[PDB]
Amino acid sequence: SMTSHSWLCDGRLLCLHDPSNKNNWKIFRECWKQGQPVLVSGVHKKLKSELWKPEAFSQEFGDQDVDLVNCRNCAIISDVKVRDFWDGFEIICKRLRSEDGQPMVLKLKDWPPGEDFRDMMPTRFEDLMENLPLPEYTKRDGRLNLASRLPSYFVRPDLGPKMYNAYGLITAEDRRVGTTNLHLDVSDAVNVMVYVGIPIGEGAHDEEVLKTIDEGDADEVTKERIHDHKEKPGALWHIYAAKDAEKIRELLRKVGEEQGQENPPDHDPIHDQSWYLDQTLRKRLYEEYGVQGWAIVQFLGDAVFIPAGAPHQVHNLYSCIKVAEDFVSPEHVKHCFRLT
Ligand SMILES: O=C(O)c1ccncc1
Ligand SMILES: [Cl-]
Ligand SMILES: [Cl-]
Ligand SMILES: [Cl-]
Ligand SMILES: [Cl-]
Ligand SMILES: [Mn+2]
Repeated sequence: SMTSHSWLCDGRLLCLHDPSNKNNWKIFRECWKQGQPVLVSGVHKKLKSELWKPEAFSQEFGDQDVDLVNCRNCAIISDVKVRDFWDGFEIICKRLRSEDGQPMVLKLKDWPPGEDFRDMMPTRFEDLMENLPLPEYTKRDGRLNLASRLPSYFVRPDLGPKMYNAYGLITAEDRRVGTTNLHLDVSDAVNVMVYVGIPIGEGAHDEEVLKTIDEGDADEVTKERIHDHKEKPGALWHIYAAKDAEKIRELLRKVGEEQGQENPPDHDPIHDQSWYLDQTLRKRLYEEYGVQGWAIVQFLGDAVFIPAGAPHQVHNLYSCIKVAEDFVSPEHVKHCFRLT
């Protein structure tokens, strides 16, 4: 039967089932006030699916100049055409290659650039903004979005949305690597998976995806979404409570020292955005510091709600297109205040 919601992460994570249910807020707000992330499924079914394909982005915008990042080693690939990224999104043998002759796992950096998303893509913008879940929190003018309502004593988010476009990580070695390293944001965000590209060429990569999710510490209810409903999984997230950030900094300072980094006792390994917590570091965080995370698999059409100040990392399993809107909820407004 259709239900309003379910739980993932053994009851620690709310999953809302209907993105346009006008009563979602009553369930949402109790979980959110406690600083938990929230998942809303089914957003893809509300969108104009033809607007969110990699072929359309290449055809319409292929001639713009951009930089990419090699996810395996962090190297910048400078001043290439945005078609060089998109045409290899799903066809492996079209990807830029590294010195070793392997097809590279790439991230498109800052595209569309800064705040130009609405000017460059006004139909996409309309399609996203009209279908975001919890609209009183997430729309630019929502009754519970304080973004446009706060003085300069608060850090206000840039006008979005932001696009996050990147290939999936492939091999056993890539299991220890991030699409996006551990970092925190001073605003709230809703991040929506609008497209998951399962490749072809080396299209027999189904089994390393299960070992990544398994070793990623994903729950049994989450593994059932693959094997029973055949939903497409895009990315593996780890998110931590805002209250645990300083314990995460102490660990990463200790591990820096152990690896002979030379860093002042004050420097911020979260703000550096230089760490991905692999199974070894996540186990050590739990055991030595008492800190437990939420391991979240974002499928096509899942919306991930990210509490302000909450450290998070993402590991794309397959090539992903996602779009995120920043907002400022009353529940978390402390995290963007500039005093005390
Ligand atoms: O690459 C992502 O998916 C991402 C980047 C930054 N914050 C959240 C998610
Ligand atoms: Cl558009
Ligand atoms: Cl709402
Ligand atoms: Cl990063
Ligand atoms: Cl908080
Ligand atoms: Mn982020």
